[PDB]
Amino acid sequence: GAMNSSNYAELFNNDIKLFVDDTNVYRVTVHKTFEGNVATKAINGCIFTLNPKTGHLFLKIIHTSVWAGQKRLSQLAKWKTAEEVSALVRSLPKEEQPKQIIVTRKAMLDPLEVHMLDFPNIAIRPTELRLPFSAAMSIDKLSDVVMKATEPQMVLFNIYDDWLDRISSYTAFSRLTLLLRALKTNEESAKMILLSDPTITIKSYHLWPSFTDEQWITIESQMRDLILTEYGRKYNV
Amino acid sequence: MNTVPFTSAPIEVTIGIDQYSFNVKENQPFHGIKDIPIGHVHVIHFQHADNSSMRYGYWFDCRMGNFYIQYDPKDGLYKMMEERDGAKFENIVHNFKERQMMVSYPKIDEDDTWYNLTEFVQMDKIRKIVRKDENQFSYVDSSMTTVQENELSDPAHSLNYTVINFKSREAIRPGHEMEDFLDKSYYLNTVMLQGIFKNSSNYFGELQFAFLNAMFFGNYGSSLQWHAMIELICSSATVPKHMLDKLDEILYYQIKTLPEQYSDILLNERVWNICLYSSFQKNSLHNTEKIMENKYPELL
Repeated sequence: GAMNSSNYAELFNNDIKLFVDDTNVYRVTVHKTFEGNVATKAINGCIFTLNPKTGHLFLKIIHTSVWAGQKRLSQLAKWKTAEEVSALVRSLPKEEQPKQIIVTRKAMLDPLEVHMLDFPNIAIRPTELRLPFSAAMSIDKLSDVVMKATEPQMVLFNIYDDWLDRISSYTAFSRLTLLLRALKTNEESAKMILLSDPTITIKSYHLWPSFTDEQWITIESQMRDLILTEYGRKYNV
Repeated sequence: MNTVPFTSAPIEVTIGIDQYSFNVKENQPFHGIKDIPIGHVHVIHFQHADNSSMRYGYWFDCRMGNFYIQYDPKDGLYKMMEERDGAKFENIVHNFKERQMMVSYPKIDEDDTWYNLTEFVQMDKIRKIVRKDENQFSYVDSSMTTVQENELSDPAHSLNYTVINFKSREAIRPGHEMEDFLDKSYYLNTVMLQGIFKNSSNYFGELQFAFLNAMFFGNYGSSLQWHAMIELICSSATVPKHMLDKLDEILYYQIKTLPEQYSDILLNERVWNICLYSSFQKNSLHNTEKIMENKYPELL
């Protein structure tokens, strides 16, 4: 069934599962034509497929060429997402294939289900959680590899850097979603908070700065404060 | 014109023959139904006055033999049976007619309703859906489940409808995942029509049989089967032109004949709105669409 606040700890057990987020698969800019009509221009996109327990991210870069001469692109995007997730599962050795795939948007269930027909014992689940993975393109290194790509490309990352050497996956996921929530609600402020201090650098093989334990505490509070301020602003509360 | 005699009527029951029906009282001298039109299948069905649960009945065809009804006080229901002794049977039927204890199948001459509801229904195919090959007629009731229902218990008592499943390998060619799921023409024409049913008439026959079982017995898996077979056609971009025009006629008489008070459980909102308004064939069911709007605009 659906994933929600109640059954949230199941993400951190030892059953392999992946989140799939398709929000950044089909991305456009909207502009005016010479005759004054509106047209879209596609930019490169990505499927965000994440193992929440281990932090392994499978970033499938979606090159604009895949849309060429295609109609109803927003619907195609869902089927291309499911095709690429299915191919990823097939490329994994049996003992690495997920037992569940959790789609962040319900429109992905039917396309993925149809593409996973060969894996009847992989459950495709929706979620009631309002997860911030669309903000993945606010992470500089991810946006960079997506925009520079010249062809379809899969890029692997650990989205938790090395956090798991010191904290649990539950805590890692909570940190990730807090950072991404902040980045989604006010990217400029979120990014200011992360980089304000030039003495805290990002390792070449990492996505986030090398904060000490205590610095992560100050960060996480600053992200929290950011999120609540934006809430009062949005709703005049 | 043929006759189905009844040995007796010991328990108060509502008896149906095709779309008609009569109230019969406990031990009322009732001895059968005459002037039943030869040339079509028929269904005689029952609802006891004491148990408005389990409607039940028998599909038959008089060309296939001489059939009669007899109440069984052990099993507590009216049973269809075959009389093999042709003379003993003409004998019973003539005496009951002489005594005028039989009702007349009440067909108005202008009316093609029963023909329109059963146009493609053939006894031989019914007997493959309701497998009990020691009888020439077929029992169905409210509670019988389908073979597909059973997959998601007793198979002797199953409705062996053809399994249709839109998210199955049968329905989706590897490599045409998106194409085949959005345009089911492949599944309809190659898998189902050419592959399993052989022709459109067998397909329509199962569709009509499913509807009649849902109407007459409230059989829920039949209603599921009827909607699925409609949805498969409507969800196919490429359908023979004769099938579409015939489908419009088939559905029109089904909707025409449905009891108004049952539209809520017998008609699946999603399928109908999709078929009439979203599907490839939205524009191909003019008569079915017009009667649906003028009679059940709530469901839409």
